[PDB]
Amino acid sequence: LSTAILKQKNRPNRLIVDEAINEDNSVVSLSQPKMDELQLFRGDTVLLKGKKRREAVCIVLSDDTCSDEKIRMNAVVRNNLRVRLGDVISIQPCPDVKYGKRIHVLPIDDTVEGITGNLFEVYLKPYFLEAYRPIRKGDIFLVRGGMRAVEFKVVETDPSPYCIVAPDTVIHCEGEPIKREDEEESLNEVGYDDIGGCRKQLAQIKEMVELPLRHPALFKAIGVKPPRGILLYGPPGTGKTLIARAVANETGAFFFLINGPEIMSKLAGESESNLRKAFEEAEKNAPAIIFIDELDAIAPKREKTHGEVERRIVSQLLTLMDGLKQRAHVIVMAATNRPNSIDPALRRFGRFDREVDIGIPDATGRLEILQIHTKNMKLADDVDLEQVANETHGHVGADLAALCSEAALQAIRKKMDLIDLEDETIDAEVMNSLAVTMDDFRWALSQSNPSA
Amino acid sequence: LSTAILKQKNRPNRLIVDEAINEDNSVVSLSQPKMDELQLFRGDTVLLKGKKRREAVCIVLSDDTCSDEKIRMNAVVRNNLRVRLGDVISIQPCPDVKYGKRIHVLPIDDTVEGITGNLFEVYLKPYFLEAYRPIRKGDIFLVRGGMRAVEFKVVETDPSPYCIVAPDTVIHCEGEPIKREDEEESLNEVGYDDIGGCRKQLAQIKEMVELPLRHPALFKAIGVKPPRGILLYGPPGTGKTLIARAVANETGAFFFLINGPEIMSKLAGESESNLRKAFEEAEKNAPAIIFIDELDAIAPKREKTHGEVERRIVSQLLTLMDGLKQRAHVIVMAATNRPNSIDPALRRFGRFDREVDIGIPDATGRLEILQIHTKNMKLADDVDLEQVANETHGHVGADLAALCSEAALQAIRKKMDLIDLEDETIDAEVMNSLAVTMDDFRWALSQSNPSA
Ligand SMILES: Nc1ncnc2c1ncn2[C@@H]1O[C@H](COP(=O)(O)OP(=O)(O)OP(O)(O)=S)[C@@H](O)[C@H]1O
Ligand SMILES: Nc1ncnc2c1ncn2[C@@H]1O[C@H](COP(=O)(O)OP(=O)(O)OP(O)(O)=S)[C@@H](O)[C@H]1O
Ligand SMILES: [Mg+2]
Ligand SMILES: [Mg+2]
Repeated sequence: LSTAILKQKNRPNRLIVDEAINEDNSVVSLSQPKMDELQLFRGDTVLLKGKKRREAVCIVLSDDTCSDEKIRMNAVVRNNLRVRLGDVISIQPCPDVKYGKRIHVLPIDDTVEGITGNLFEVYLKPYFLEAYRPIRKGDIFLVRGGMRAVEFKVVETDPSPYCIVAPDTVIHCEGEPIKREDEEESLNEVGYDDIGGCRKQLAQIKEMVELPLRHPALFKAIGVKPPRGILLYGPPGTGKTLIARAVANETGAFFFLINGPEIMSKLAGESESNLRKAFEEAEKNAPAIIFIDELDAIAPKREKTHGEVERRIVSQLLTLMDGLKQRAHVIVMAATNRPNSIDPALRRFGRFDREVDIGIPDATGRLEILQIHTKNMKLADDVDLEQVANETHGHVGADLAALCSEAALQAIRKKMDLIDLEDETIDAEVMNSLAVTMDDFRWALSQSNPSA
Repeated sequence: LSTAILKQKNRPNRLIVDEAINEDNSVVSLSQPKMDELQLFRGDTVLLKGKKRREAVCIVLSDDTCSDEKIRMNAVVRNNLRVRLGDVISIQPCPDVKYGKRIHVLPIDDTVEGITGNLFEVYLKPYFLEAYRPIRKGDIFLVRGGMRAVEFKVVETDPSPYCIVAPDTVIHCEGEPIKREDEEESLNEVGYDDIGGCRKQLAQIKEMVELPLRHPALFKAIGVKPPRGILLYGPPGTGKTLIARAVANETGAFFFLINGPEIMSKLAGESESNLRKAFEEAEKNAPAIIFIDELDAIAPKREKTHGEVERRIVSQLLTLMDGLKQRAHVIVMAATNRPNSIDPALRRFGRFDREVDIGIPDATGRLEILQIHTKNMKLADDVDLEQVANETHGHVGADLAALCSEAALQAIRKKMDLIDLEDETIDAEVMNSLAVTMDDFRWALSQSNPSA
């Protein structure tokens, strides 16, 4: 009804991700009656749009065993699009792909220990030879070579984000092996799926921020000026910074983060200048989001603030808020856990004149949050998260994250007999049997707290 | 149950330290059925792991009079491993010891007064000649030469921390005699055994700090993010700083101390820069512990703080806390006796989101504390510490330390007839008879105080 901005919306090209029968990294499969509909011939380079900004460029081929409303893609493409099997993706015609002449690829450290020989010769040359492969910047692809398979990241391309790897292309692979930990931080960058119990608030954010930015026509046509300052407020640990991360990763807009304490940490004037820089940067990068996390740090009530520099910074901000003309296409978001400690002038019409209440999650909220927190956890057959959701009345998402963390530590405490701190590494078998039982959660629950 | 992380755990190589029959510094003895089990042949150079980070390298030989679950080692090796007889040690196969070509050894000043002659010629050369001795950097070893025995410290070695002293090795011994007081300060560096009444809290510290740092595989495998800010709190003199010292000396992690007043003593900006430096240093030295002692000095409630520089520092800290990415492998520890006077933003999720309560000790705690405080004290036959533990309900560790100090001063007061302040030194006999009686404790007890 109001949640309408979030509805899936059936389209010709919106397709469910199915497992590939064509196991090659550069290839996606569609049914023959689906290829006809989208006017995609055999062998055409296509653009795929996954979750959290992520894209892949692939060749499209027909498949009989594939369904009409499905798309067949292997683990590697699915990984690049940040999608599990049975997620919706956009398939888009992509005939504008120039042949690249310089690509920079790097291996991943843990997939490359022992005998270098020559990485390009053993792995990359047979992977690209006459293949005319489409690849995007930031693609992590796997290659097999005798003994084992090595993962590579596309660090740099010749045309801007994507190119066809012709026999012309110089494939540079000199450099530092990409640390596995970097790409784990990248896979586990926060998106809208990582934020739970905030469905109606997320709808609000897309309405107030995403919609006026990526569709300013609506507002101009309907004769209405889009709101330009959105303040997220709520109790400690409710998801504001998480939403800030999710928005940063999921928007079409250029995004600029300002941390409250980050600003206040810097020298007198050198902080006013960083604020100035942020607003000018956002203005410069046409459609933009400025997120001021912990706004209360930078904009407290000009009465209850003793320092002149501090009083000056509130004035510096207000000026910038009012400084953005209509045709700037910059929405400013901010987050606080003490909204009533922000100078009221900032909360007036034209400034942060819209509020999103990221409040305490209900029983259904808590369930969502526990499901998001355990998606990477090994859980036992007997673990009932609905039971946990129900036993946690006072809990915000931060409390639940901590709750899941403690139940896991308890599962570790149970496995302390076969583990010792003095050992160099932990026994192989011991690591696999690690499952967080319901009994672990009941311990975590017994120890649990609200921020009371 | 929860104390599980601390449990000794029986292992093939975990062995009880027994007095040596082979009196040589380079040699440890095991029983024949123990040598078979660990696949250690006669003469093999081994790696021994004691308490408080300490190691020793020795040659292993069979012994008949030695038990299976016991290891025979002399006073010197026991000293180097910082163990008294009947402590558990790790013995490790060590076939990777290259012959050293330069060692720097220095004598200890109090074992070297009068006639130098030549230290290398009289002591070192007969000690190492054709002996193929394993030695570690920091080893304090004793050598006998005619008139008396001299103590030597291994200051520097040729391969990194340990080498075999072949006839190739240049034995440098030029330089300042090592001060005895330095090596007393090193022997009496604080460890986990020096902290009593904190068993469950010590378990917590190893869980939250040692375990994630020296075994981050578990947390990744279980799909759980390790906590990254641990705050120890409790009343004045409970043993927070002591724990900080113990952790500093006992961890495998790099350890950076920050004292609160230390920081706030330094010029405006020059303190922000010192905080900066501490975090960059920890980040640089891969797996690290930052200890912020007396946090309340640097992070008070941004409201109840008048100084702009002081307000700026809290902001500088928060920034750094949030600034460490997941792949940093840096846990920040902090201590305070006023946890409620710290800015709550610091005590939020992701910051100091974990609390260790170093509280008042129970009866059994006080007994532990008194046993630690009197381990170097001359006590009378009639001194019953269980009696002292029970008479001290209000007392924390600092109170008990002072109680032991006052009991000792009372023993000195009883000996005031044969002592005079005007004398150049105290009579020899008078010094030896100095024993602290139970009557001394009852005087100390009578005068005693909590911090009420
Ligand atoms: N609604 C939620 N859904 C999923 N995870 C959540 C939610 N709320 C909190 N979490 C988890 O708790 C952590 C902390 O939440 P944050 O977004 O940092 O808190 P916050 O709302 O910014 O609170 P303040 O005001 O900074 S204390 C996140 O990293 C998530 O892992
Ligand atoms: N739990 C303990 N076990 C053994 N000795 C202790 C213990 N607590 C205190 N002590 C002794 O008392 C002295 C003072 O303790 P500290 O660790 O400095 O106190 P603290 O807990 O840091 O208190 P604050 O907050 O600085 S007043 C130490 O040097 C120890 O000798
Ligand atoms: Mg936040
Ligand atoms: Mg202290």
